[PDB]
Amino acid sequence: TPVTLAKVIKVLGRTGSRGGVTQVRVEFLEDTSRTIVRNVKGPVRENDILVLMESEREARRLR
Amino acid sequence: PKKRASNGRNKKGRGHVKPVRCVNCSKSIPKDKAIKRMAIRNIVEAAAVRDLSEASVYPEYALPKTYNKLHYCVSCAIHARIVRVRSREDRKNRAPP
Amino acid sequence: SQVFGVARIYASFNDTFVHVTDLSGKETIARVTGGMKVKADRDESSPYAAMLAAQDVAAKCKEVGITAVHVKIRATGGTRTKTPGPGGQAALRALARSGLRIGRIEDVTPVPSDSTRKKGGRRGRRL
Amino acid sequence: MRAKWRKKRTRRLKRKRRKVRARSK
Amino acid sequence: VVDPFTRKEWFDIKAPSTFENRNVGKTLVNKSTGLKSASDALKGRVVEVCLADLQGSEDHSFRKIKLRVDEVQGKNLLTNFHGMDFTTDKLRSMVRKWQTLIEANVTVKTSDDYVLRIFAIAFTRKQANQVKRHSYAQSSHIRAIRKVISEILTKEVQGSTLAQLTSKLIPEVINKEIENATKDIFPLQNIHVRKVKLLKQPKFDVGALMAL
RNA sequence: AUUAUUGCUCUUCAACGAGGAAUUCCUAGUAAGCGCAAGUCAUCAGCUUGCGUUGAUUACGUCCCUGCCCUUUGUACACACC
RNA sequence: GGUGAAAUUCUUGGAUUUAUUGAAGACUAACUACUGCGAAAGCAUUUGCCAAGGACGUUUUCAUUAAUCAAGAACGAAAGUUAGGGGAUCGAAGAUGAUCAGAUACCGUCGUAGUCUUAACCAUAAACUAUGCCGACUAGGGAUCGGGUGGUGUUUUUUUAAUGACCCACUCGGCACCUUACGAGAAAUCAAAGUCUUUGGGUUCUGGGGGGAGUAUGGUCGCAAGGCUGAAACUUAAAGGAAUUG
RNA sequence: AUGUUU
RNA sequence: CGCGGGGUGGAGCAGCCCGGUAGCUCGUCGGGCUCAUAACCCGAAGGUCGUCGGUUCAAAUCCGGCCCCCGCAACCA
Ligand SMILES: [K+]
Ligand SMILES: [Mg+2]
Ligand SMILES: [Mg+2]
Ligand SMILES: [Mg+2]
Ligand SMILES: [Mg+2]
Ligand SMILES: [Mg+2]
Ligand SMILES: [Mg+2]
Ligand SMILES: [Mg+2]
Ligand SMILES: [Mg+2]
Ligand SMILES: [Mg+2]
Ligand SMILES: [Mg+2]
Ligand SMILES: [Mg+2]
Ligand SMILES: [Mg+2]
Ligand SMILES: [Mg+2]
Ligand SMILES: [Zn+2]
Repeated sequence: TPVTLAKVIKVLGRTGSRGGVTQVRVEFLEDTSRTIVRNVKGPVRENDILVLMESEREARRLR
Repeated sequence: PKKRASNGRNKKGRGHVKPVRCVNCSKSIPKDKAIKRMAIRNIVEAAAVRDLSEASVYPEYALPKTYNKLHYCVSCAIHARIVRVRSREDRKNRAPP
Repeated sequence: SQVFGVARIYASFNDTFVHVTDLSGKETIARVTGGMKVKADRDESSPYAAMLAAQDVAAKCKEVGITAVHVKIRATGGTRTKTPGPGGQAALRALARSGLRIGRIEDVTPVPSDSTRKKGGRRGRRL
Repeated sequence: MRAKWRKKRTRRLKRKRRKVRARSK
Repeated sequence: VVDPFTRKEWFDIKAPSTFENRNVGKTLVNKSTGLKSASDALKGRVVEVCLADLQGSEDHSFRKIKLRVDEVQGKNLLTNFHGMDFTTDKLRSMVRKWQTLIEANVTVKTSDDYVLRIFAIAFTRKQANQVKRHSYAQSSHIRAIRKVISEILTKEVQGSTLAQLTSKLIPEVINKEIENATKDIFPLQNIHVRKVKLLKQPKFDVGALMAL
């Protein structure tokens, strides 16, 4: 089971058919010089730490 | 009265333009009158570009793009919302959004 | 290192065919359709039906012994739609994800040079 | 009545008139 | 209850003599029987292959090739060149508005006996300093350019077989020749040989056919 | 006081093993659990109106569902889509 | 298969689907545009042949030979008609399936005439830009098409130079376009629908409230369907155009 | 998908 | 008279070809969505397999008769 932890640094906006998910700018702890766009359902503010199993899957807008 | 300054089509100096068939309902349309939209959507996005690239046996595959020109009658274009009813002043605006 | 077939996705409206054949195309392997995997008479074109049909076709493909497939996807074409059905994307999802390898995605939808005057009359389907 | 269908009905009426006048000689 | 795949045999297609690679893949067919031989069920099968897979380089992703099996030599399908056409994606990526498309066609017989129909395609281009946003031809330039393309195509073919024709089309020397012969009429960027098609087959002639 | 007004005592202890498509209320002393006071009264609460006590969950948003508002648009309506 | 959902229907005679071919007829995608030609209807695969055409250039020729035009003629979308050919697809009719309260419609399937062509009719369309043609003038602007003129021009080379493409400056003619309108109109809108009560450049046609009615009748043309010309009795206070508010 | 009039 | 086929909820069918055991499509009834039907969702009623005998660890299923319907084929009292 590949493991990696990151942190939200820029909250993008509310997203989803019902508007439940939040888009988040993901900053990795390892090899930190990379910002990833991802989707999170739960409440999120800045400097919150997220766990992602998959390493390379850019979450785009949900339509 | 006259709703559009020239017409609901684009024909000045021709008289007759060979017709086309609506993609959605098959109504016969003047070619200039039909709403024409070029769909250049990629052949497989499907939120699946990663899956297809992973299963690909080709490095840097650069999966291709499908081109399809859709011609709509104004009824079908309004119904499927390719075009929308605009204000009387906003009708005099031919630039795409 | 692998052995090549042909996917032959035919994703029309109201149904999606998954037809994996040899490289030549004359010999067929496990021709499966969405109506085989759903019995509702309206869901044959559904993405779930297409995915189940493609998964079954991939299982049969990996039981015959073919590992990779060049993918040829098409719509009805001819004079009717020119647009691939909703289930083709799901069928390719299942084909890629079921262990089969994928190569040379291609659209083989038949496009005419203004032939075969379209069905429906000049006033079209009036719904 | 559409003017087209009024005209078509009038044409049918005229054809009936022509037939009856052809009979009557 | 039958599992027809249990009685089938596999064959490896050693299709080209000249592209880069002899082997293109495998194909399965029912075992030979009394009144239905395996070689008889074969010799008509055509395989559809990618020129990038043939040459090893992705710069030939388009220009797919048909190859029909001509004889079986111990589970080895010996084919010969049968035709080339562009992919739909490539064709629709080349064709764009605000430019003039020019298509030309010839029917010509190669040096020995081979009969081909050749389809050449091109599109206009904008100049470096052009302000006009369509850059259309005057259709007399189009007639002259298509005459020139037909002349060049009929001069290249009828002195070459399928082998030499392949050895010229693969480096696309004919496209550059058309560009050089029409660059004085109109810029005409997107020169391509869109299609080559077989029309009539000669006697089998295994002696010259077996070039590998 | 029978067609038990009601209250109390004893006595066979019935369905219900957590609920079907669906559907209702609700964002902090709030929902829910609980009873109390009043109203209806000569008497009778499961009702309603107010109250307090124990007191969470999740959310801090969206227009996909429903309804509404505004703008645009069409009308041959103006008693105004009955 | 088809639909929103169905069903008629094909289907262990292997239907749908895959591959190699062939036959037939139709059509000419994508390039295709606020772009071209034509008197209009119309005209979009290549090549050859056949004649024709507008614009441009002109220090060429004639010299009023011109403009509009009743009567009169040529062409004239589609549909329809006659006789052959052809008949793939679509498909008035017709037959069927479902919904409906009825559905002899919309939707689905099959399918005749027709759809194509030759030789003859037919001469009608929201045949529209609902805007006659010729001529002069009255704002500005930018693209675009064809031609001509010039560049210390860019690019293409053949070897000076040159056509080709491109840019700039025009200029003629054309399809239009955007702003502003002195101006016009009832307004919508209009560079013509302006140069109109301060009303005359020339000329052809049409209309006089709405129905009856493009009807009856007469004539004429057509094989027919019908086309052209074309009333009256009677009846009615409104019909209609543009725009505004709900 | 359909919902007829006053 | 012979050879074969068929009879299964109210109507139409698979099930049978070697017993785990009666269901499927439509109508019918109830509730649900809708402003209301239709489509649709979830429930509920339905025969006991044409009628008998026999075989069968427990038979509609296989066997032997009878009633009905069907096709073909033959006819010295
Ligand atoms: K026909
Ligand atoms: Mg209007
Ligand atoms: Mg016209
Ligand atoms: Mg509609
Ligand atoms: Mg009460
Ligand atoms: Mg042009
Ligand atoms: Mg073309
Ligand atoms: Mg006249
Ligand atoms: Mg005609
Ligand atoms: Mg209806
Ligand atoms: Mg007229
Ligand atoms: Mg009058
Ligand atoms: Mg009005
Ligand atoms: Mg009324
Ligand atoms: Zn349409």
